[PDB]
Amino acid sequence: CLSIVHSLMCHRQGGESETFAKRAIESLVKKLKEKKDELDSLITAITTNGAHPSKCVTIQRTLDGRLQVAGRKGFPHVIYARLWRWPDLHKNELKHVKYCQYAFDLKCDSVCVNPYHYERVVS
Amino acid sequence: DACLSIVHSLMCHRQGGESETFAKRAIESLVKKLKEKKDELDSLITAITTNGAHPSKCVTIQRTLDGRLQVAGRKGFPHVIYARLWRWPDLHKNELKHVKYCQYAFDLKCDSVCVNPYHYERVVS
DNA sequence: ACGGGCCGCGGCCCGT
DNA sequence: ACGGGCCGCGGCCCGT
Ligand SMILES: [Cl-]
Ligand SMILES: [Cl-]
Ligand SMILES: [Zn+2]
Ligand SMILES: [Zn+2]
Repeated sequence: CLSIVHSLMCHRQGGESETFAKRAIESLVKKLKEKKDELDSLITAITTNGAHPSKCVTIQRTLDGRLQVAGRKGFPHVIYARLWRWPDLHKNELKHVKYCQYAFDLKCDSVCVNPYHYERVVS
Repeated sequence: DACLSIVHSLMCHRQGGESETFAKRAIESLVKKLKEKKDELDSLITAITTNGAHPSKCVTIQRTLDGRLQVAGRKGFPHVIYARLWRWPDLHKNELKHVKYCQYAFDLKCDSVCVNPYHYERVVS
């Protein structure tokens, strides 16, 4: 589990602190512990820079839709996209790919946080 | 809404066991849980206000995984917190024995815990 | 195996 | 909708 967190940490971008990244990754890995296929799809997607199409990586949607990490609240798909792909990401600059089944905009009970299931768009 | 008068009257019957702020936080927490349980809330007001003059109904809250309740950053058993508040300000661990009348006593290991202080009696054991 | 810590996050309510 | 601080249950680790 620690080797998984460490391997995902190696692919973070300089958007936030090392400590924020660690807490965000630990939180996500713990939720995917009982979902082997989703965890494997996350490791493969991050490690290979989304080289091949990956499966949805989902977490339970909160009542307000935001996730809190180290005292900061934000949309979960935005947090993980900022962390591994766009460190300067803000507002509504994300558009989900047609392949993504559990995209944040699709208003499902489960939210896809796979950063390679979203693409950056102009404001 | 209309909770403020209920919290205030229960506050009037607290004992000098803890701070005024701790007592309000504990009472507000309990009143909010009993908002949808009219009979249990009325039994709590009647029991506290009359110093347990007549037999009252069980006043229950949902049991937590660990069995303890947190109030203003401090953890403790819920039946102990409310018994210390309204009856025994100097109350310690293993000093409470539930009355035969009490259906949801902490020791009975139910999904619901009775926090009515007049449903427990102080012992030496 | 308790208690007694604090410690992060969801649910919560209140401010530009 | 935001961006906080808010408190508490659910976690965890520490001294007995
Ligand atoms: Cl989207
Ligand atoms: Cl008991
Ligand atoms: Zn997806
Ligand atoms: Zn009872």
